[PDB]
Parts: sequence; C-alpha cells; structure tokens
Amino acid sequence: QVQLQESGPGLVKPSETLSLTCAVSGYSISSGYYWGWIRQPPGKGLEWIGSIYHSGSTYYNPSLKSRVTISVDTSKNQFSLKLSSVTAADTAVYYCAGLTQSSHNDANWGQGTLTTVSSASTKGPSVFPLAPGTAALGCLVKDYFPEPVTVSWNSGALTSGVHTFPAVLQSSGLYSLSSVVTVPSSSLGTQTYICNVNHKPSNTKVDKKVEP
Amino acid sequence: QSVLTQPPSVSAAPGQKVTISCSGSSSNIGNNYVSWYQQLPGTAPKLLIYDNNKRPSGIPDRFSGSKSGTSATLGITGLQTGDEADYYCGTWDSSLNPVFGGGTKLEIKRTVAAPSVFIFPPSDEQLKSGTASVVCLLNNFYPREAKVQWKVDNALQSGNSQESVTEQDSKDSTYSLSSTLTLSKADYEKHKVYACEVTHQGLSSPVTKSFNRGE
Ligand SMILES: *[P@@](=O)(O[C@H]1C[C@H]2CC[C@@H](C1)N2C)c1ccccc1
Ligand SMILES: [Cl-]
Repeated sequence: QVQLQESGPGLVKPSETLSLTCAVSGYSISSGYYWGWIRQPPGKGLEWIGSIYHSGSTYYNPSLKSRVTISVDTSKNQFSLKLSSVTAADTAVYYCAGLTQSSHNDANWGQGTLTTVSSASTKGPSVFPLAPGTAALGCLVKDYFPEPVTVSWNSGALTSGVHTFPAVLQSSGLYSLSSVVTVPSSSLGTQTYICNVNHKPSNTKVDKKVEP
Repeated sequence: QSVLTQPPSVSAAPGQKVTISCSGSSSNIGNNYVSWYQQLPGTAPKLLIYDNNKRPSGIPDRFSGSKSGTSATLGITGLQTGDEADYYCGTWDSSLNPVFGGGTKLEIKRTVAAPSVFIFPPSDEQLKSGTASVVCLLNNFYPREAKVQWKVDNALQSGNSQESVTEQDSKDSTYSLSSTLTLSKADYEKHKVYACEVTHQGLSSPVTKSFNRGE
C-alpha cells in the first residue's frame, strides 16, 4: 500500500527549529499531487499547516507562514516540515499526508508524531512491575519526558483485556503511565507476561517480565 | 485551531442513529464542499464523506452527509461499539485553505457495569530506587463517573494521587481507570494499611481493596 511515516517524536527547545520528515513508500514523491502537514494540539482538533503541490508551489496556513518551510527530497522519496522559532503553542501531534493523484478521494496519512516544545529535557522511564478466576497485572512506566511511550504485551501477542492508560504529568514535570491486562489466574503459573515499553524520544526500549 | 463549530459530544445506544452538526459561515461551508473524518483513538483521521454526501470506497452506507446553507450534518445509523471515536468536519475558507471543526466525541450508551477493583503495592524494585507508587485499578465499568478514595492508616489522602481513564472500550463500551498514590519510601515505611475505596453507580455500597505493607 502507499505508506507515509513521520520521523520519530521528541522534544524541541523554545526558539529552536522543529524539523520533521515524512518517508513515502509505495509512491514516487515527484508524482504526488500534493504533500502536506496538519497538527493536533493535545486534547484539541486538527489544524492545517501547509501543502506542496506537484508543481512545487507551496501554500501555508497564513498564521504560520513566516515560520514554515515544506519541501520535497526526491532521492530520499520524502518531504519535510521545518517550523522555526517554536514555542509551547507548537506542541502537537504532527501528521503528514498527501493526495497521490488529484482524482483520488482519500489522502494517505502518516501515523502522527508528537513534538513537545519545552525547556525541560529528555528523560527515559523506569519500568516497574504491577505483580498479580481473573487476575490483573501490569507495568508502571515512571518518570519520563516528553510523551509518548508505547506499551505492548508479549510482543503484540496479547491484546485482549489490555488497558494502557493516558499518562499523568506529575508535579515533578515527568510523566507516569500504567498498562494493565486481566488474564486467567490459572495462566499465571505457565504463561509468561512481558510488557514491551518504548520511549522513542530517549531511545529507551525495555522488555519487563511481570512475575506473580 | 478550529474554525467550524461542532457539539463536543453525542451519545446513543447500539443500533440507534446519531447526527453530528457542523456550523460555518457563508464564506466557508456556504460556498464549499464539506468533508467528514473519523478519528479512532491514537490513529490518523480517516475520510468518511467528501463533496458533502459522497462515501469513499470502504465506508459503509451507515454513514451519510448532507449540507444545507452554512451547516452540514453527518448521520451514523446502526451504531456499533466500534464507532466510538472523534468525528471532524472540514471545508475550505474564503482563501480556499482547509479548515476544521473542533471535533465531536461519540459515546455509546450501555448498561450499568460495576468496576472490578485491584490494588498493587509498590514493587521492591521501585522501593530500592527510593519511591513508592501504590496503584488502584478500576476495570471495565460504565458509566464513566467513579470515585476513588485513598486511605493510609485510615487517614484520607487528599492531593497526593493522580488518575486517568481509558477511552471507551471498542468492544464492550466500558471505561477503566488507574489511580496512583505516591509516597516517599520513608513515608511508605511509616504506615501499614493502604486502601483504595471505590464508589460507582454499579456498586450498592463502596468496595475497598487494601493491603498491609510487608504482609
Ligand atoms: P480532507 O482531509 O480532504 C480529503 C477529501 C477530499 C478533499 C481533499 C482530498 C482529501 N480529497 C480530494 C479535508 C478537506 C477540507 C478541510 C479539511 C480537510
Ligand atoms: Cl483523506
């Protein structure tokens, strides 16, 4: 299929320049009708940033125009967004998207990448177990910054009964999140349960076994 | 971020219909085609309707749109638990730039379900690092309103916990909630009984789950 993939999430300091790329697979970037970016501040709606058309002409959101550059790199088959002089009001999930042919109805979207603009610094999490006819068990992913973390169970084999909660921002300025799952109590002695934690901003991956 | 106005939320039971309105002005909706998107939690928007009333391939005819004047409407019939999501309208403005509504969350109504409650002591691994987090989980309840009270040696805790709630479950329409009580290690070791007491419409009286440190 056509797939779009934004570069990874992280942190940008205020006044500095946010730089994102979107790798396109399954379609030649130079053939696309337009490529662009939209963002979504946390708990809010969508906001268009800008687009670049097949011609090379760009159109940007007038409120952002002085700070935005969108360009295409045909050797990498990717397009980019640079947003200069950022502030906390630029904190958002950024999506890349494109309409590959002008006759298409649906654009192809990326998955979104959260960029946090903050004077705080990147910190990886600690992962602690929440040890267990039904038993609950989980992982506590504590003391990380910025968002997000992802959590899977058993390398994606275990999905039923999993609940990964929104993170909370502690008074320390660091996030904490829990992920839990409910399983049969009989399985505790025979089935291994591992939570797979990824904090892309700090490049921290941990696979934590949770023992009864 | 938003330009067009949508209600914050709509709700109905499975099998029922909801409509979601999107109100604009003569220079956006009044002059331009409206599109609608569904955003399941943690995913990108997905097109439901374009050119006011057309469905792209893959979208079933339970979704429909229309436009009248400076307003548009999305209809969803035959509601399923999978339709729990945020919905957005979009159009172009007088400069032919894309603009969005602020989103409407769709909640699916279901029967009352009491939470199952679990408490987790701090791990030895965390206590070795100097801190103690006690976690209380309220699993798969409905409706969303729930109250957790922490007690430490019968002292009601106020202000030293934080909680969060899942989006509505895509299969059974329930919520789950996690609450963390944080103490220092030194404080955790001064007290014995840690308790989470839960009040919910599904419970005829509050449920308490507790443990004694080190027992
Ligand atoms: P939406 O993301 O646009 C879709 C549907 C139609 C119109 C452009 C392209 C992608 N398709 C050809 C949209 C439309 C208007 C405002 C905001 C979003
Ligand atoms: Cl689309």
